[PDB]
Amino acid sequence: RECISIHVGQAGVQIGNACWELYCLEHGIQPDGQMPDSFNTFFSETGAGKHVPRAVFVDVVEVRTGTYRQLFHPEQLITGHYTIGKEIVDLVLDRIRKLADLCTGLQGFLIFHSFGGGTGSGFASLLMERLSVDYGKKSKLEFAIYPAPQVNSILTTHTTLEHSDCAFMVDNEAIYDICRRNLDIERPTYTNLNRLIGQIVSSITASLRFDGALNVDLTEFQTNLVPYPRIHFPLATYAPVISAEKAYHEQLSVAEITNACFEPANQMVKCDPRHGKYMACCMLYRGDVVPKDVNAAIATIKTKRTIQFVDWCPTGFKVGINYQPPTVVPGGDLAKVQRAVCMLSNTTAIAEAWARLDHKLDSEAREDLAALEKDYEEVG
Amino acid sequence: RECISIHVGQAGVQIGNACWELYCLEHGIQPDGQMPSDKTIGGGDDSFNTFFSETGAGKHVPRAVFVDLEPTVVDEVRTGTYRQLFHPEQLITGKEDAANNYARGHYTIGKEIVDLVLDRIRKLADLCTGLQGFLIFHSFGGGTGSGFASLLMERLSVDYGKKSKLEFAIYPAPQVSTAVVEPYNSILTTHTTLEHSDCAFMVDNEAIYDICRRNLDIERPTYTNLNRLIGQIVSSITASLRFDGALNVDLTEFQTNLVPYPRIHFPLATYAPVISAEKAYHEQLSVAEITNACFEPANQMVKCDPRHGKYMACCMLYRGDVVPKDVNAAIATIKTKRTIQFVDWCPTGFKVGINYQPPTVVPGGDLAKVQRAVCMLSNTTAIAEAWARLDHKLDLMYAKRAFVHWYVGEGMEEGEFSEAREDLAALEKDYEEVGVD
Amino acid sequence: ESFDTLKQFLEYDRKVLRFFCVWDDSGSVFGDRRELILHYFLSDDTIEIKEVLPHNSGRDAMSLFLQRRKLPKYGPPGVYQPGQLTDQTVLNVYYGFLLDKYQQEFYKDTDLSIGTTINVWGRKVLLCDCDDFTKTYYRTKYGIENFTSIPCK
Amino acid sequence: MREIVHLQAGQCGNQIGAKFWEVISDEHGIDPTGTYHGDSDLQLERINVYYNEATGGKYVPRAVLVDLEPGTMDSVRSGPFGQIFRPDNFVFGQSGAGNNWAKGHYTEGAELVDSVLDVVRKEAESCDCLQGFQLTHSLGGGTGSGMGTLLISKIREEYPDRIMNTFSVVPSPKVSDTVVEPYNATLSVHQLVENTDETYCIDNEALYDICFRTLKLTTPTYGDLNHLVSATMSGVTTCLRFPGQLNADLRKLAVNMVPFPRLHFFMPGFAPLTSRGSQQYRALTVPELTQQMFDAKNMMAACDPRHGRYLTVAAVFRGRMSMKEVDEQMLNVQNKNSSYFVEWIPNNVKTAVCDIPPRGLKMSATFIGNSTAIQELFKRISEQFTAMFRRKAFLHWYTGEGMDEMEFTEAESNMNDLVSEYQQYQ
Amino acid sequence: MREIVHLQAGQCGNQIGAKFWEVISDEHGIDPTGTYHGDSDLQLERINVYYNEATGGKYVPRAVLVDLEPGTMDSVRSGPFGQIFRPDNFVFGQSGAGNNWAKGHYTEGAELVDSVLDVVRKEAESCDCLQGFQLTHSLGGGTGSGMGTLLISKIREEYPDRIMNTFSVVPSPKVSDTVVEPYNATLSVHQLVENTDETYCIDNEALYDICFRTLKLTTPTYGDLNHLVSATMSGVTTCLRFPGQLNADLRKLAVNMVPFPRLHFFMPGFAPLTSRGSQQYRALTVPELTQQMFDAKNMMAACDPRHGRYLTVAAVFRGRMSMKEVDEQMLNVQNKNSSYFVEWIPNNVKTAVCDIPPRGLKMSATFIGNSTAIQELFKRISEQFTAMFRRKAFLHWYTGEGMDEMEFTEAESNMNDLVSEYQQYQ
Amino acid sequence: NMANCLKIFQENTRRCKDQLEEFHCSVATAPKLKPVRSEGTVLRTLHQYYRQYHPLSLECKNIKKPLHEPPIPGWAGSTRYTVMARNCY
Ligand SMILES: Nc1nc2c(ncn2[C@@H]2O[C@H](COP(=O)(O)OP(=O)(O)OP(=O)(O)O)[C@@H](O)[C@H]2O)c(=O)[nH]1
Ligand SMILES: Nc1nc2c(ncn2[C@@H]2O[C@H](COP(=O)(O)OP(=O)(O)OP(=O)(O)O)[C@@H](O)[C@H]2O)c(=O)[nH]1
Ligand SMILES: Nc1nc2c(ncn2[C@@H]2O[C@H](COP(=O)(O)OP(=O)(O)O)[C@@H](O)[C@H]2O)c(=O)[nH]1
Ligand SMILES: Nc1nc2c(ncn2[C@@H]2O[C@H](COP(=O)(O)OP(=O)(O)O)[C@@H](O)[C@H]2O)c(=O)[nH]1
Ligand SMILES: [Mg+2]
Ligand SMILES: [Mg+2]
Repeated sequence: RECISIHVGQAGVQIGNACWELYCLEHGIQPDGQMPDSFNTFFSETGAGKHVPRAVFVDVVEVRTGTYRQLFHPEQLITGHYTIGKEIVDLVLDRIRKLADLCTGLQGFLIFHSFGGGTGSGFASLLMERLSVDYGKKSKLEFAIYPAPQVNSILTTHTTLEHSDCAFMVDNEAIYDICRRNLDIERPTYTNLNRLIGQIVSSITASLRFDGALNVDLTEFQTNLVPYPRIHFPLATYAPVISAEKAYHEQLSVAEITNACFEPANQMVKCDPRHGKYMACCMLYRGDVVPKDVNAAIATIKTKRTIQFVDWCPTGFKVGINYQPPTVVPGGDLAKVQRAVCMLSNTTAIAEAWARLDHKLDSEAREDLAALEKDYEEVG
Repeated sequence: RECISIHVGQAGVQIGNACWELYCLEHGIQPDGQMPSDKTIGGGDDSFNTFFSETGAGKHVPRAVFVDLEPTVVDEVRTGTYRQLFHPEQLITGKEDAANNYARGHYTIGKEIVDLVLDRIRKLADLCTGLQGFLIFHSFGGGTGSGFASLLMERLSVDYGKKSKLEFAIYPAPQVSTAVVEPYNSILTTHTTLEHSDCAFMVDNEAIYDICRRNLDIERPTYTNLNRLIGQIVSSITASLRFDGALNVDLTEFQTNLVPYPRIHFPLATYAPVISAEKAYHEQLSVAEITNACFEPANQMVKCDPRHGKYMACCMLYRGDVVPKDVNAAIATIKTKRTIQFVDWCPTGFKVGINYQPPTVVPGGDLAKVQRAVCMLSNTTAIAEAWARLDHKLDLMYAKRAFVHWYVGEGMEEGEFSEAREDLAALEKDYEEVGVD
Repeated sequence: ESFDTLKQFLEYDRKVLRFFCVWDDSGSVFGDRRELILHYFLSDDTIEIKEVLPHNSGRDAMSLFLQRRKLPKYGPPGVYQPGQLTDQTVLNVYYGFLLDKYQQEFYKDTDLSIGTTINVWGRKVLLCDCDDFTKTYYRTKYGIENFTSIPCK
Repeated sequence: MREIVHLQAGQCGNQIGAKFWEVISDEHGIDPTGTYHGDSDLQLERINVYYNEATGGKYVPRAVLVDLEPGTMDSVRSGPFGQIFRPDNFVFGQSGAGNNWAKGHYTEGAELVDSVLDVVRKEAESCDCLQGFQLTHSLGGGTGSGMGTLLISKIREEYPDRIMNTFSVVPSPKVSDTVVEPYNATLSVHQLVENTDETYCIDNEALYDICFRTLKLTTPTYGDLNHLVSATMSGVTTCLRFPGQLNADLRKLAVNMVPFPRLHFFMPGFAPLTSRGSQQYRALTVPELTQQMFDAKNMMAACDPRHGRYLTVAAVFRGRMSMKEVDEQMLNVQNKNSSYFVEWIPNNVKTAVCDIPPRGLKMSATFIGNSTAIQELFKRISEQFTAMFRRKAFLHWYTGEGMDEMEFTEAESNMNDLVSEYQQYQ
Repeated sequence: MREIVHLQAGQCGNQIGAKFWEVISDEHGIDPTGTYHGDSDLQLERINVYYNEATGGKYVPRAVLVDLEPGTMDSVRSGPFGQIFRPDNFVFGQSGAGNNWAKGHYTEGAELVDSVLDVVRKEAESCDCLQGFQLTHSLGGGTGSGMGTLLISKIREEYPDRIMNTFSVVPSPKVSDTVVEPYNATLSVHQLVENTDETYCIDNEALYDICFRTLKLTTPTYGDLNHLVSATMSGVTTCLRFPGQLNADLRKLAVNMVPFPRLHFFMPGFAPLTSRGSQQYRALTVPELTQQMFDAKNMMAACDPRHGRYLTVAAVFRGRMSMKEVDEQMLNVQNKNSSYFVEWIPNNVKTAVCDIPPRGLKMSATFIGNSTAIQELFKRISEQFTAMFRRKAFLHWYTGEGMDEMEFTEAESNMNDLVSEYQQYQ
Repeated sequence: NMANCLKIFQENTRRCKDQLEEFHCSVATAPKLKPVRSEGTVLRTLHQYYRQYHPLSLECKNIKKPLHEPPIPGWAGSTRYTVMARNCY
């Protein structure tokens, strides 16, 4: 078992900082690399003892000479669509083939980027079709980041949409307003705005990380939550977030820790799916989650007509369980909780945000996005 | 079983401040908010389940709402002694007052926080498993205690509906007054809650000053002295849900025993042992004497004489050591006094509930430590003349149309005052419609 | 006779002597080793015992085991005739009474000590621990020291 | 061989049963744990009419405890004899009834009646030869009148042949404990008379005046009230459990009181009641027991029997006794009270003798009487229904569950027909 | 001499094996190091049915556990009984199953199912007279329905007449766990129904509800969900290993149960299901087992036979017991509730009495039964498959795995005819 | 068969009554405790018990919140409000 992580741009290196902080702090990885079987799926086994990370950083690249100079392999960390990619993409493919040759079996391929970056979107829209001609039908993941409304966007939709199995929608302002009503991080920074999405990228690979009772791997939600091979752009919310004191006052049980995902006040993007339709869902659990109380919680939601399911999804649900509670970062803002719920869902309610993008922008990307709008209206 | 109470206005949250200490003292829940590890109370294991929530770490968090739009009193409540016991999100804080206006708190400054308050109450209710009903703690003569409470009451029936809504209301005094515009925002907040309330209890200001003057011996008292007594009676009204006894009364039994009609649902409230420690042990507080004390007019918490009205329903909620013989022996001679007049359609006229828990006292507080307690819920037709005076003031002042320009400039319509006046005319008419023999 | 109750109620209102108890049972076919929490009330010499359920919810939850009256020491008595349990006899009436003059055992605090087994209506329960308030009360009232915990469960 | 299924509805019925199952526990020598601690072998010989034998020598009472709210289940279970009832015989809802009829009869009783039938018919399936159904409930409650009377309706549609006796608690004449007692009482009388073979009605006024007049208690707690009635129920089922000279089961009384199917309203009693201070200064013989049975000041149930006329009298004596004194004193109580008996029946008094008195007594007996002085019991309830239905007092919260006023007038008319049917014997 | 080769499919099969071979290990009295510790010697006699014997006093179970992901295998070896399983019998995949039964045999599973043919017919030839195979998988997952269904299908060529078996985990009714259950469960019934003849029916919520109300655990886990299916998993094959006075194998339970090869779907249960706090109140007799077997609260399947009709019933008993009372209660249940039973068959139920109870018990029974009420299951899954297939929603995977639209209509038609077959006996 | 059941039950009842009589004798035997330190001095150290471990009983002083402590969520006038308000004070 061996997973990989690719991150593109300044946004990519900044989110990889906190994501690999989470990964290195669940295990006993201190910033030198050594120890004082859960580590092999993101780190190698070097005979000297320094665990080489299984990560590629393409592009602030502070991270070179900061707290973790010796943990990151400097050859793996490399220093935007038709000019700069001629000497980097074919060169970082050499390092991808170098890391893949030592793994027994690769299963994960995780690419992170930003839509608004020249390099960030260009290398995002170069690496996956270079991926197609060297690796093929292997699974690839995309958890994209693009800023929310009211605060190159279409140049990459005509080349990445058809060649991407999954694509989330992470909006920075949509997390900016999601904590001030729940937490009290007044004036939230940016170097730790990626801490929450670091928690979500920890939760998505939980079964690959830890053992489980009813656990499910990385290849499955790109084969379960996708109805159609050209359209699958879901969303992801991590609603159960609080500080230590509200973790002390109110009692956290499984039933009322999942209702916060279904409510719009903790919905991770701004577009509430009351207009939209719940296509299907995905329970990624962790901690002291029992199989009983969860199945005593979805049944209450299912008999409610305030939510609206699509007609063709009678089941529309998916369950994965993980043993361990999430690991809390010193110097972070999470509470040492015993249970948490990770959400994956695709809705028709993304289409009105993209119609907002349509009339804000208002040539092939234009007509392709208009046809995508029409297709998304006809599907749901 | 569960119970959720709602405090609206600075009157409501000050009632919670000087009443929830008795909820923390019935059980041993600390002002810090935990069970002390070496000293114990001995009240079973689930007597705290109804009023406080249990967390696996061990700390106890209450089930209530303190909502106020003006910060100067709710901020004191949180910054005070119980700074950790209360849930922070359960204490809703605003940014501006109502200035004795019903209109602002009902439309303009109301709607942007009522959604968050509805979110808090919905989350708190879905936490509960056996929720029994609601209790309302709000004033009439204020602006934010009238308008926001009225909007919350009109929004409650849309969501849950059939769950019971009990009212504990503060009424303007007949002789003295605090503000000047209190009839307006009084009848404006009894117009919309009438179709939503179930049994609206009544509390006066000067009528409890008399109690704290002549039975209890305090000259020049303040609001906290009466607030502790209000806390005592509201805890005694929920006594049997939490502790065990011979005859048990829950929140679904007061409605079935007090109000016969949806249009006459305004009983009166009285607490009998109102003596202090200097005279508690100088006379014997027998059950006969404390039963005779509740029917004396001088013990009433609303400034009205019940001898001019006809009694309709009563609800004894006893406490501590009570012999069931002397209860019947006292009620049997209650019917013997012809000076207490009764109506013909209620031949029984009494509901009795017994608890085996003594009335606790705040240690070094005001009241004494006794063994017996009476909770009188006297439903009578003597509340009509407490409303005729407010109607008289409204008729005297509305003819010149004073201060209406304050209300009409924030979403009001001038024709709605006439509708509220006619609704109260019906609420006045149906009281003599049942006075026929 | 001292038939007043306000003495033990005023000066002993909120004092509860806790004792941790264990009821071993391997003689019966389906008895479990159920431990109990004891509460002696100095307010009216009454005594209630409480149950603590273990992990995985072996049994049902009632939160009460015995109620708020006095524990008999000499086992379960056969129930008396009606009127025999009165505290004071009375001559023939007159609604008033004229009392008599020319006319039952219960567990008290002097019998509960760390190391003894008591009779909760026939059961073989064993006092094992106490809290610090009970240690202070016994240290002052009866000079008992070394409240050593009995190792059970 | 003939086993009895006990029904326990409400808060009233729960306490009454919770202590009846302890006056029947010391008789059969059952400890709080559940093992036979008896003194002789007579109780061991036929301990099946109330108790079921479990696999480990434990004995399990065979009764169904039902109430809507669980605030009364925590009182019966925590008692001295509370740990011998089954976990499954505590059936419960989530809410309460609260002095109402419709909440336990139509809109919420119908949900949980299907949950109590599943344990009632299971309980009868383990029975060898069932005799009938005893029920403990309150007429002025919400669960006894609401749910228990539904169970009176429901069980006999499946077993029509078996006997039915109810220990009912009528509203008190002078002081009552709930403002809407007459509504529930009038609604329950009509379904009672159409469905029960016999009725044992108890009033708390007639218990309280006994604890004042005869027992001479100063502070009579409620257990002192419930002991008289528990002794009454234990003393009407004497002959099924113990051998005797002349033994009578429940069918042998039900063939002996009722001549007509709608004249089945009774008047219980109990003979050996002495004060604490007067226990050893009173001779305990048959004449001084029969001088306590047939008096009004020392009488259970309710109204004054001198204002009416008896139709029949039952008497279940316990203990080694001389039948000649029995017959002589019954003949003299018929002869001296000739003005207070019907002239159209030759012999009205039934005699049944078991051999075993209870603990602490040498002889005991239980009075059961059908009389037309029970007409006065329902006269005041009908007066209250007429005096409160004219103003339509609480009418809208019975219509708040879909019920109409036609059944209210039907119940009043049936009560009037019943109270006029008793009248023609004066 | 009658050896059972055990094949488990998927993480479901591995983790139901991890508790079935705990129940077998407790009933045959072996320890987590494989050797013998138990009290008696008759358990050691017929160990050869399940445990392969190796030199050095070791009893390897004849269990082959297959999966496409090695982490659940490492979790299996991480259990308390992870030692007694041989390491060679674990078949491990490389890529996942994708919540589909395609790639578990087509692309990656070709060489892997070639590899299990070196453990299926290797372990078979070590025996003498192989009684049969059996399987347990899930219909809501990919690898259990991929490898397990084709290993059901592939094993029919080499050993046709030997009895095969499967325990089908049908999808949950209310709270579904995977959206592919309309595909991955329905696609294993159209052609993988003629290969099997002893298909049971175990449902996830059908253990949840009974663990809530019967066993009364506030926090149930999968550790008793596996126990409740394993007790039936071994109680079906009790007379094979344990002598008795009426011996009857699983082939017996096949012959005496189904009239036709298509009608072979069952609906099991297990009778001693008492709460831990209700052990001391229940008389463990013969009638109280057959009482609980004929109830919906002790049914390990989603459907309800009150909506349907009993076709045939089976009962396999344990313990030295007398067979007058089982036949007495058996004649009682055929007669009183005669509406829920099917005509055109004289006697419908098979008994099998052995001598040895499970440890800590004295008497128990195992339930096997087909009905027409299991039509409620397949129609409820077929309506959800037909409510989504008409929009052509999920076909993009299935176009790329060599399956075209003919076998979809074949699956719908086989569902239709198996449903219409089950309607005549209503 | 019947004789064996009856003899087992007789032995069982006899043993259980024997243990109950032994328990009753043991309760009759066990010693009682007599008071050292009088009634008028145990209440004094109980009074001192309630004034140095649990001062909140018999006080109701309602002391103010100290100034080296951060406020509850917010009433006005990075990191979380606890740490930020600790830095502010
Ligand atoms: N959520 C989140 N968003 C980020 C993070 N880091 C950067 N972003 C966003 O992604 C964008 C990244 O910057 P770029 O668009 O690549 O601009 P640039 O660094 O100048 O790159 P070029 O324009 O190509 O030279 C920023 O504008 C941010 O809005 C992060 O850590 N978390
Ligand atoms: N009896 C009693 N009345 C109180 C108490 N506290 C406040 N009140 C009532 O409050 C009234 C004063 O008006 P407020 O309630 O302060 O007005 P408000 O709710 O703040 O509304 P706005 O001033 O518009 O914001 C007085 O007439 C009192 O009757 C209390 O503790 N006891
Ligand atoms: N005889 C008797 N009467 C009781 C008992 N408990 C309550 N009552 C009477 O029943 C009436 C109240 O019944 P109620 O509380 O409504 O019963 P519920 O329907 O179960 O709630 C009062 O008048 C009491 O006098 C009891 O244990 N015995
Ligand atoms: N009834 C039952 N269901 C189980 C058990 N273990 C797992 N499951 C169910 O298996 C389903 C998913 O497992 P699955 O995807 O089939 O695992 P796979 O075989 O590796 O594909 C979930 O719905 C679980 O409820 C068990 O022991 N009993
Ligand atoms: Mg960029
Ligand atoms: Mg205010």
